[PDB]
Amino acid sequence: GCGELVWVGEPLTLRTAETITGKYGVWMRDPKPTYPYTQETTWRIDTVGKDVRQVFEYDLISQFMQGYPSKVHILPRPLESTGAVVYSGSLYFQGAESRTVIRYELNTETVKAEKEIPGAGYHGQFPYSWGGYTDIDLAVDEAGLWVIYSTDEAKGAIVLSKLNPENLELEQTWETNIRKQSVANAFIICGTLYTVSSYTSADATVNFAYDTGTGISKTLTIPFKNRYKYSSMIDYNPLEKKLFAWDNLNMVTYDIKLS
Ligand SMILES: [Ca+2]
Ligand code: NA
Repeated sequence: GCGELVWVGEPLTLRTAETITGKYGVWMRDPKPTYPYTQETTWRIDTVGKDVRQVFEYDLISQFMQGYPSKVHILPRPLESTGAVVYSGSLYFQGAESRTVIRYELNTETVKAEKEIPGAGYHGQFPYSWGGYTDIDLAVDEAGLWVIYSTDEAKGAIVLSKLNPENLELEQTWETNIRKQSVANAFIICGTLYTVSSYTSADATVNFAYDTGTGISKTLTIPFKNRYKYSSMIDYNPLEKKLFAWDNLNMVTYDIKLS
């Protein structure tokens, strides 16, 4: 069932990167797995550097946690930052030094669609507060695929658009009043965008909400712990109903509760 976020659990570390290449990154599972993948399949991208192309794929959670990848994909174009997601068999990622979102079908290693996010800032215009070229952040929730960004028209306030997952068309767009550069990251649960106050503090909070169904913005004070003091990626997985994050080399997951 769906509801408002009311609680976040303690971060649990599932894997720790062993080199500086993985100081920041993105790891994820597919909330709508398709053959040959399952809900155990995990993908990991270590995103430090300027030619990020390697995507580590693990058939089993045990392999993700303790072993080597079962497959490495080499993306056909370098990827930007930590905002990518996997949805219904495709990796959705942002091309380096662009506002282009790319749909890369994992089982065939084929680019199926590319879309400029209209008006979106990129490459350090509207990052989250830590920087990292985090201008464009994809998200999956119970209703499918979204993108979080900003524009000059929005004066840097978070904008979110629902995306067609097949062709990347924008279906609907909402504008919040939350300065994107003022929050550490964001994610969407049940159609509500939530933000995190700090990427360094052990005593951060989920501090704002914007409900796309009602247009209402709220403040919140839900505790959120950055166990390792540098969270570069915070996303929601609607199948597991958990937050997935990357915090200073560590791939972590948080339980949640909804009303
Ligand atoms: Ca996010
Ligand atoms: Na994302």
